[PDB]
Amino acid sequence: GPYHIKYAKNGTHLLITGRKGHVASMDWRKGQLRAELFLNETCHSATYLQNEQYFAVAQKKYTFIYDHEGTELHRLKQHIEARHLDFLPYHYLLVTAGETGWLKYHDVSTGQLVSELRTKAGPTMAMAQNPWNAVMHLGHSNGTVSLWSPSMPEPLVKLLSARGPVNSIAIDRSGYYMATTGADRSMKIWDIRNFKQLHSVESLPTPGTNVSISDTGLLALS
Amino acid sequence: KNSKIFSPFRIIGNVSNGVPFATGTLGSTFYIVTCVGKTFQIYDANTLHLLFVSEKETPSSIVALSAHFHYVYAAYENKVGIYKRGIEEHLLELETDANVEHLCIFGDYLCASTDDNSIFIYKKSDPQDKYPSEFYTKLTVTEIQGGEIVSLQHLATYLNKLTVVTKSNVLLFNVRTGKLVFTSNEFPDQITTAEPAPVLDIIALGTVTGEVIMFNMRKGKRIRTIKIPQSRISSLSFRTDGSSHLSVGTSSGDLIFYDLDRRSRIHVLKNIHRESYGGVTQATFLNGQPIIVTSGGDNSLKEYVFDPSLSQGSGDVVVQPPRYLRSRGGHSQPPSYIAFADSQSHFMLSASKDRSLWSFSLRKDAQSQEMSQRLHKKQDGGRVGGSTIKSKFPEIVALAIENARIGEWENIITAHKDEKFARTWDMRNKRVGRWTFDTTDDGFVKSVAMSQCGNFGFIGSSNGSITIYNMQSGILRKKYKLHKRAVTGISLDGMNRKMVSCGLDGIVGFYDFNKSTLLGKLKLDAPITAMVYHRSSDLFALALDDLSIVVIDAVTQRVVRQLWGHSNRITAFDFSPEGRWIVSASLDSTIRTWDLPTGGCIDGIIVDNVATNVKFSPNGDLLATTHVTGNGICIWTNRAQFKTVSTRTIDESEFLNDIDFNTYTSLEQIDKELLTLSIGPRSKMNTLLHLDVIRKRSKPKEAPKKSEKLPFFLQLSGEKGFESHFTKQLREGSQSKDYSSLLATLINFSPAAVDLEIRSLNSFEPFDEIVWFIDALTQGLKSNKNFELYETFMSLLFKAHGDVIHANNKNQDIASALQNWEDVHKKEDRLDDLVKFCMGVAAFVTTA
Amino acid sequence: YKLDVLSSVHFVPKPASTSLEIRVETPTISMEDAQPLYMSNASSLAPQEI
Amino acid sequence: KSDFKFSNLLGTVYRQGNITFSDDGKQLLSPVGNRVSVFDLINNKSFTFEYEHRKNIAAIDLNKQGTLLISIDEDGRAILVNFKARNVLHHFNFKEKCSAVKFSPDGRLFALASGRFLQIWKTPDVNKDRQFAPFVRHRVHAGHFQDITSLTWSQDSRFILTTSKDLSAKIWSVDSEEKNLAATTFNGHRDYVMGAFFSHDQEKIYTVSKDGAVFVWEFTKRKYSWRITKKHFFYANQAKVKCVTFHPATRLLAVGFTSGEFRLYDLPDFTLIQQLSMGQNPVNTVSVNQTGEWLAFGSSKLGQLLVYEWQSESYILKQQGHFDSTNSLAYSPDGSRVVTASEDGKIKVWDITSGFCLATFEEHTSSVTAVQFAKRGQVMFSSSLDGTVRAWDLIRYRNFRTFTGTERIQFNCLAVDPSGEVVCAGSLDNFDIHVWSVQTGQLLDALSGHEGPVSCLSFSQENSVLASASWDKTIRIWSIFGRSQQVEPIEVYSDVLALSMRPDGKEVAVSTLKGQISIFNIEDAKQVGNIDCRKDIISGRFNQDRFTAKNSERSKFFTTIHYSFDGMAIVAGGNNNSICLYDVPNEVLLKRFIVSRNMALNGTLEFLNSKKMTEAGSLDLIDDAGENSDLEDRIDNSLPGSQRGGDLSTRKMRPEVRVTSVQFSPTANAFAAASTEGLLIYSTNDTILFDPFDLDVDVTPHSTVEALREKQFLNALVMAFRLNEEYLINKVYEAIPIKEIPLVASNIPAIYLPRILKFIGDFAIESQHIEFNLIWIKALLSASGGYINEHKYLFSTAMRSIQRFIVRVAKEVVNTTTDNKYTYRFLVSTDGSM
RNA sequence: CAUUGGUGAGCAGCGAAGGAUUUGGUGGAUUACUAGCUAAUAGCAAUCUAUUUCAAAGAAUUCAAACUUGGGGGAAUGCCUUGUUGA
Repeated sequence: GPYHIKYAKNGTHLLITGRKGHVASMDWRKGQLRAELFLNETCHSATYLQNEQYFAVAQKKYTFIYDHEGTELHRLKQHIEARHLDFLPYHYLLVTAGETGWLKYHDVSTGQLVSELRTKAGPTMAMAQNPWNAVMHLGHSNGTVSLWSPSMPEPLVKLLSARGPVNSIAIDRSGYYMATTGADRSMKIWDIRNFKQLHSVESLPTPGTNVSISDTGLLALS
Repeated sequence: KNSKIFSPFRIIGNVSNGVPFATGTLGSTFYIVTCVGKTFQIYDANTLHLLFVSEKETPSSIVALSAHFHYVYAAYENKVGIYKRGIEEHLLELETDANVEHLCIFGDYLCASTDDNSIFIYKKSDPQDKYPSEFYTKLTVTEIQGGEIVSLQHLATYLNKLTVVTKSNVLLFNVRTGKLVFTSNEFPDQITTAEPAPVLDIIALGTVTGEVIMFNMRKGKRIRTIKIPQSRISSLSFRTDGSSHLSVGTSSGDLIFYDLDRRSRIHVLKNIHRESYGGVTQATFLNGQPIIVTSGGDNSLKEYVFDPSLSQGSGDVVVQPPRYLRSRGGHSQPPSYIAFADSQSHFMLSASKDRSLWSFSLRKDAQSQEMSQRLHKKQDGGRVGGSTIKSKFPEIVALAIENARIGEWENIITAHKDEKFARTWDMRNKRVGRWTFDTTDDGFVKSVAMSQCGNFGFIGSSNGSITIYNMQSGILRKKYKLHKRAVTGISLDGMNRKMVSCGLDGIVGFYDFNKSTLLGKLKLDAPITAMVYHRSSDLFALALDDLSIVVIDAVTQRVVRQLWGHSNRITAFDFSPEGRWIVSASLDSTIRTWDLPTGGCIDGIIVDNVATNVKFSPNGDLLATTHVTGNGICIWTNRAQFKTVSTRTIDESEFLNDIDFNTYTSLEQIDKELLTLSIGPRSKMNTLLHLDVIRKRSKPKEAPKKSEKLPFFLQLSGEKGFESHFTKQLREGSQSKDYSSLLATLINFSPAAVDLEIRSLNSFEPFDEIVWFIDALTQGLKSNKNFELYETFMSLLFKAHGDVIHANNKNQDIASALQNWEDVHKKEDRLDDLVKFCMGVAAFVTTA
Repeated sequence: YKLDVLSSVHFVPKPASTSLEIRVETPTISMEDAQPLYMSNASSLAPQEI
Repeated sequence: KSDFKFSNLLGTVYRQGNITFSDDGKQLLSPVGNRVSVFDLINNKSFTFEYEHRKNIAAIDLNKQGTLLISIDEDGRAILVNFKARNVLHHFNFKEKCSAVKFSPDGRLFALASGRFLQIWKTPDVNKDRQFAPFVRHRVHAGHFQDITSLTWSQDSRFILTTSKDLSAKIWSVDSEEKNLAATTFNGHRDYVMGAFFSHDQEKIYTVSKDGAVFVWEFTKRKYSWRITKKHFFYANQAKVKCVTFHPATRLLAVGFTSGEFRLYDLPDFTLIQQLSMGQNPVNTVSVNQTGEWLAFGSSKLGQLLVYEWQSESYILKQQGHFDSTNSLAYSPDGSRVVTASEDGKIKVWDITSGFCLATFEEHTSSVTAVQFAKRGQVMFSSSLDGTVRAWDLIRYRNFRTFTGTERIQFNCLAVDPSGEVVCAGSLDNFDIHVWSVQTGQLLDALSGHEGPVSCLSFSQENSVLASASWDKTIRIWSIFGRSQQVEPIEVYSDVLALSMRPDGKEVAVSTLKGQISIFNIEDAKQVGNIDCRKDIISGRFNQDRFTAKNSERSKFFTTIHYSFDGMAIVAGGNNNSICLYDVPNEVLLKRFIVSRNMALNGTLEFLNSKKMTEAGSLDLIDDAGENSDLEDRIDNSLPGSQRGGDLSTRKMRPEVRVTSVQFSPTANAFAAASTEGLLIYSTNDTILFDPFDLDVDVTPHSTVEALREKQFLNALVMAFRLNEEYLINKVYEAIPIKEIPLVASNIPAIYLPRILKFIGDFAIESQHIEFNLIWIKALLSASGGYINEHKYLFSTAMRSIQRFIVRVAKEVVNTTTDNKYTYRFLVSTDGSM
C-alpha cells in the first residue's frame, strides 16, 4: 500500500508499513534487513518502541507488538482501532489514539495500562507529542487541537485552531512552537508556551496534508 | 461502393508500412506515430499499446509524418492535416498540383516541401495560437543552387533559419525573409539522409555509399567522415544519454553502432529488418535513454536497449551489446486464410503467405500473438527429421477449428500447400500440435474438416479419398472412397449423423456416419469449388464452377436454391450466423449479399481491391474480409444488427412493405362478427375489477409521521370550466345519437379515472346520465371491439349505481335501455359455448 | 443460531412442537405481496369453517 | 430446436448500484449483479439485457430520448448500449472507480465524476454506424481535493454542480465564456456533501451533508455573492444520510438515511411532508420519476427494491430477492409461475413475464431444500432442514398439513405422487425413505434398504413407481402400491447424486459422481445408454486455491438433471460455470451455456492472473475492511470455516458460481436454472432463426402471398409452414376466412400439426382475436383429436400452451360476462323498492 | 519358468551441414486499447517563481459521540454518574 516511515529515535533503523500488510524493519545504512512481515490486515502506522528490538504496529483492529524479528510478542486487546501510534520514551508509554476517540497510555515495560482517556470530540485526526514536555497534542475534527496528559481526565488545554478538521500537527524539539495544518487549506504557527498563535497562513493552494518541524526548527509541509 | 448493410470499421494487424515513423515526447514520456497507408496509429513508446488511431481514412497514402507535443501532422497527396488526439483539427491545402514530400516544423513555421523543389511556409497567426495557418511565402530551389531537395532540418539556436539538405549540397535559408544566406560545397556523392546532432551546429549526412559526414554548418566544413563500405545508409541517430554513440541503419537491415569518442565500432545488428521490404527505414534513440526504436516495411516495430557495463571502473571500454526489449508486428505478405476462433468474436486466426500464422485480437491489439511452430518430441522413441536450418511450414491454405475440446487435445487442422498431410495445431497453448495427419494415397490435402465434438478430423485428399482420424490420439480410424477426382469440401452434422462431401466430379455424396452406409449421391453440372455448411439449420452452399451458388437441404437431400448473378469465379463465401444470408465475394471485385428466403441479391459492393476471403463473426456483429494486396484484415460492422434492412433486388439497377421488412403488424379486427379485446395490457380488466382491494393491500402497514402545518393545497402548488369534459362529451353523444367519441375516452382512461367517473355519474330523478351511459355501452358491444372493457364498465356501473336502478326499476327509460343491453348480450353468449367445448375436449384429449 | 451457522448447518433438529394459532377471514388479494398484478381471489376461510 | 438465448433473469430485483426511471415515467431500470434489468410497470413486462460486465455495476444513466444507456461497473469499465435494439455499441474504460454518470438533459453531452476529476464528454450519435472511438472529450476539470461523490446538471444544461468528499461543492460552467459566472465554491459542511441541487429556476442552491444538514445558498446582499441564507438540520440519533434526491418542479427533497428511515421534505421552507421505515437496513439509493410522484428506493443489503407513491401513500411495489441463497425452483404446471425455495426459510412464487414475486410464504425456519407442485395447481409440498415437510394450498394460502419426522431428521429431497395422496421424502441423515399419506397426516411407512444417504427421489407419474437413488452407488425401484411391496436394485458404477424420470415412465437418467449420465430402462433393469461428461464442464480456479483448475475436482460432475417434456433432451447443471444440454438418443451435446462472467464470483475464471499472485500470497485476498470509512463496513463477523450457511457475511469467502437446480418449461421452449445470482431463464426465437422445413425451389414469401391472392388457402398455409417464417404464418393465419376454417383444419397434414399448435399457443396468450383463435382451436381438436391422443408426448408442451390460453385469458372474460348477466336478471326481476 | 526389480554391454528401426534431459534472466499476454505532469475551462513539458497575494464566502447537535468488551465473583485507590459542603 501507501507507505509510512518511522526512523528510530537513535537515527539508525527504519520501519516502513504498507497499507496492506507489508511491514519491514531495516537498518538502511548497512542495508541489513531486520524483519519482514506480510500480514494482510490493513496496517496504518508503526513505531519503534525503545530499541530496534521492539516495534508496535497498528493493524485492522488491534495493536500488535513484535520482537526484533517479527515474532509477535503481544496482542494488545484494549487498544481498539488505533489509527495513530506514538511512544513517549522517558516515561516508557506507548500511546495510541483511535478512531473510537479514546486515548490510551500503556506502559510497555511492566505491562499495565496506565490511563484510558476520553477525548470526546470524535475520531482523532492528528497527533503529536511535545518532546520537551511529553504531553500529547491531539487534533480534532472541530478544528481544535487539545493538549492532554495521562493523569487528567480533562484536556489540559483546548486550542481552537482551524475551521474544519485538523490534518496534521508537529511540534518543535525545544518544546516551544507548534505548527498545525488544516483542511480549510490553512497552516498556523502557535507559540505553545504563552499559547498565542504567532502567525498564520490562510490560503494554501491545496490542503496541508502534513507538517514536520525538524531538529533545527526548519519546517516541512506536504 | 457505398453499401446498405455493411460499413467499414478498421483494418487489424498493420503496424508500419515503411514511411519513417515520427516520435513525440509528451511531457516526460514518449509516443510513436506510424502510418499505415491511409491512416496513422499512435503507440505508447514505453509499452507499445495502441493509444490512438486516425479518425477518417485520408484520401491517398501518407507521404510524410511529423509530430510535436500534442499535435501530429500528416502530409498526404497535396495537403497537410494537423490532428490532435486523432481527430482532424486543421486542413492546410498547399496552392499547387504537386505532391508534398518532406515536412519540418520549427517555432512559428511549418515548412512543407513539394517534389518540384519548392518550399511552402505557413506561419502562426499569433504565437498564442497552437499550429500555423497563415500562408507566409514560398521559397524555391532553382537547379543551379542544388539538386532535388532531400530533407528539411532546423538545427538548434538558429534564428529563423532552415537547413535544406539537397542531393548535392546543403543550403541555409532565412525563412522569415528568405534570402539564401548559405550554400555548402558540393558533396562528391549523393546525400541520402540527414539528421541533427546533440552537439551544436552539426548535421550528420549519410551518403549513398557507406559514408557518414559530420558536417559543421557555422563554419561550413566537414569535421568528420565515417566509411562503411558497400552499404546504403538509411538512418542516423545520435545516442544522447551521455555516451556518445551513433546508430547508422543501413538499407540492408544492419544497424551499426559507433562510439564517437573512441572512434570505434561498438556493434552490428544483422537482419533486424528484411532486405527486400526496405531494410531499416527509421531507427531512433529516444531522447535521454538507452533505447532505440526501429521500424521497417515488413510490418514490424522493434525496441532495443543497452544494458550497463559489467565492469566497475573501466566502464565505457567494456560496452555491453544491445539486446532486445520489445516489439509488435503483423504479417509481412498479404494474408491467405482467416477464421474466427471463438464465439465471442475475440480472436481470429489468420495464415499468411510468409508462411506465418498469427492469431489476432479484435479487442486489444496487444493480445495478438504469432502461433509458434516448435515441434514436440516424437512419440515413438525416434528422431523427427528435417533440414537442420529451420523454415516455416508451407502456406496454410485450409483451416478448421473447434472449441469444444480446448485444453485437452488439439483443435485446429491446417492444410498446407503442395504438401501431403495436415497439421494439428493447438489453440490454448498456441503451438504446433503433436499430430500430423496423412492422406494415404499420395494426394495433396485439398480440404479438411472437424467434428462438432472435437474428437475426429476428416482430411479429404486430391485423389478422392477421405480419411478420418482421432484427434486425441492422432490415430487413423476410417477411410471412405467415393470420389475419383479431387475432394473439395467435407462436412458433418451436429448430431454426428450425416456427412457430406463435394468433389470436382460434380458429385455431392451424402453418407451416414454412426454406421457406415452411403445415403445418397447427388450429381450437379459442373465442378464444385467450395462447400460451406451451416449447422443449426442443416443447409449448405456449394460454390459451383459455372459461376453459381447452389444451396442444398442436407436432410431432404435436394437442391433448394440457385443463386445466379455473378460474373467471374467465386472466391469465398459464408452463411450468416442465423442462416439467412450469404455473403459471397468473386473475382470481378464484387461482394454480394443474397437473401435465402427470397433467393435473391439484396446488396452489392464493388471493391477496388479483390476480396479473397469472407467470414462472418459467429456472434453476428462483424464481417471480416481479406484482400489481395495489403497485409491486413478489413473489418465491417452490421447495420442489420442495429436497424431494419429492406430485402429487394438491386443488381439490375446498380451493376410489399410487409414482406420487404419481413415484419407483419397484426390486424385490429378481422371481421365485424369476430370478437376482439382491447389492445394494450391484459391486467387492465382485473385491476378495473378489483381496484379497491389491491390498493388496500398496497398501503403501508403503519401510519407515516408527518408535520402539523401542511400547506393544504400542495397537489396544486407544485410550481413550474362549468362541466367536466367527459360529461360534456357524453351529453353531446346523447344529442347526436353517436357515442364514438365517448368510447374513445373510456377506452383510453386509466383505472382510477374510470372508477372516478362511473362513481361520478348523475343519479337523480330524470336519470338522463345513467340512461345515456347505458346507451353508449350498448352501442359499444354492438361495434364488437373491446368486449372486455365494455363488460367491465357495465359491471362497475352495476356496482356503483345498482341501488338507484334497482329502486327506480320499472321506470320506463331504464327499463328500455336495460332491455336493449340485454338484446346484444344474449346474442353474445356463444363465447361461453366455445370456451366450454374447447377445454372439455382439450382436457379429455390430454388426459386419455 | 450461532451454533448452526458455525456448524455449517448439518445439525440435528428440535424435538417437536404443537401450538395453537389464530387466523382471520381476509381476502387473498389482501394477503399477497405488493406488485401491480394479483394471482388469487377466494377468501381465506373455507365455507365449512364459517 | 436447440437455439437458446438469455431471455431473462428472475428472482432478483436489485443488487447494487443506482436505480433509474425511464424518460416516460413508465419503465424502471435497475442493476442486478452485472446486468441491468428493465421492469415495465404499465404493460407488466420485463427483461434483462444480454450484455454482461466483468464485475458488479455501479452507475447507470439513460438518455433523454430513451435511446442510449451507459453502464459503468466498478473500475470505470463503461459499456454503451443501444437501448432500442439491445445490442452493445462501445466499451470504454475510465480507469478509476467511477461514481456517477449523468447524461445532459439536452442529451448532447454526458458528465462523469471519476475520482476527483470531472470529465465531460459528448455523446455519440445513435444514427451513425459504429466506429473505433466515438467518445470525443469535451473537458476535464480538476477542482476537488478528494473524491467527487455526486453530480447535477442545470435544467438548461450549462452549469454542473459537483459535491465531494472534500466537504464541499463547486459549480462548473460549460462554456469558457461563462467561466466567470461559475467559478465559485461552497463551504462550511462538517462531514461530507452527499448532494447539491439547484432550485426550480436556478437562483437558489441547496447542499445536503452526511452529518445531517441542509444549507440554503442564495446570491444576495449583506458587491454581493452567494451567502448561506438558512441552515436546517435533520435530527437522527446516529443515522446518517446515505442518498439524497431533489425533484425541483415540486420542490421535494427525499433523503434516505442509513437506519431505514426516509423522509420527504419540502425544501424552500423545510417542512416534513412524510416519513417512513423502508426496512432496517441502510437505504442505498433514491430516484424519482419525471412528473414527481413515484419515488424509487433501493437497499442493497438484503436486496430490496421499493417504489413509492407519496401522494396517497401506497407502495406501487415493494419487493425483495435472494443473492446466492436459493436451493431450488419448480415451475407452475403452466409456464407462467416459478417457485423458489430459498436458504432463508422463504418460498416465493415468482411470475415469469413480469419478474415480480406474487406471494411469499415463510413458515419454515431453517433452509428450504426442495419444492414440488402436485399434479394439480392447487398444492405444493416443500421440504426443509427444519425437519418437517409442509404442504401448502395455493388458493387460500395455507399449511393444510405438516408431515413431521419421527425423530426429526434434516430432510433433503422431496417426491410426491401424481394423484397427490402420497409424499415421500428422504434425507441425507438417515437413509430410509419416509412415506407419509397426505390426508391422515401420519406416516405410512419407512421404506428402508439403502446403505447410504438418499440423494434423490422421484415418481414415475404413469406407472406410479418410486425410483430413488443414493450415494450407495445404487438405484432402487420401489413399487409401493398394491399388495406387492417388492423392490428391485440396480448397481451404478459410482456415487449417484441426481435422478430424473422420463415423462413416459420407462427410463431413469442418473447423474453420478464420476461424471456420467447413465440412462436406464425400468421394466428391465438395463442400461440403454450413458453419456460421458467429465470433459465439457468448465471448472474455474478459486482465488483461495492452490491447485490448477484442470486438476480441481471440486466440480467435474452434474448435481442436477432434468428431461424434456418430450423425452429427447436432458439439461444438466452443476457446481460449476456451465449448463450442458444433451440429446438423449444421439448421446451428443447440443450446447453448453456459461452461467456468468463475473470476477466477483470465485469459480468463474479459468486461469487467474499472475500480476495478482505475489510473495505475500494472492492479491485479491488481503483485507480492505480497514480501508472502508464506516463502522458497519469495518465490522467483520465471520464464524471460521462456515461453508455455506447463514448470511452472506457470516463467512469470509467470496461466492461461488453454481447451478443449484435446473428445470425445463412445461409449456414453452425454455428452461430455467437457479444459480448464485438468480434464476436464469433461457428461451427461443423462431422469429430470428431460418430453419425451414422440406423446402423446394418454388416456395418463396412472394409465392405464398401469391397463393393467398388467388385464394388457395390450404396451399398458402402449407407453403407458410414449409418456409417456416413467423410473420408469414401469422399473415396467412389471419387471411383465411371463417367459413373456410373447418375444411382447412381437416385437410392439414400430419407433419405440420405440431407446428400449427405451437404457433396458436404463442399468438394466443397475447393476442386479442379470441374468436379467431378459439374457432381455430375448436376446429383443430375437432378434426384431429384422436391423432393427438395417440401421440401424447410430442404434443405435451403444445397442448399445455393452448390449455393455458383457454383457462387463463378466455375464462375470465366468460366469468365477467356471466356475472354481469345474472346481476341484470336479479336487478330487473326482483321486487321493487319500498 | 517368471521378474510387471535394478545396473549395463549391444542390434533392427528412426535419422538433411547433430541429439536428449535440467536450470537462471528479461520481454509480451492473462479484463475491452481515448497519451504526460500541475495549483487544471488552462498553462507546462528548457521552469515555476520577482503579480501568488487580495476580496468575498466560510464557526448547530451550545458536549450524538467506543453501535468496537471472552465467562464468573469483585473494585482499596482510579474513572464515572447522582447528591453535597465551603468559595
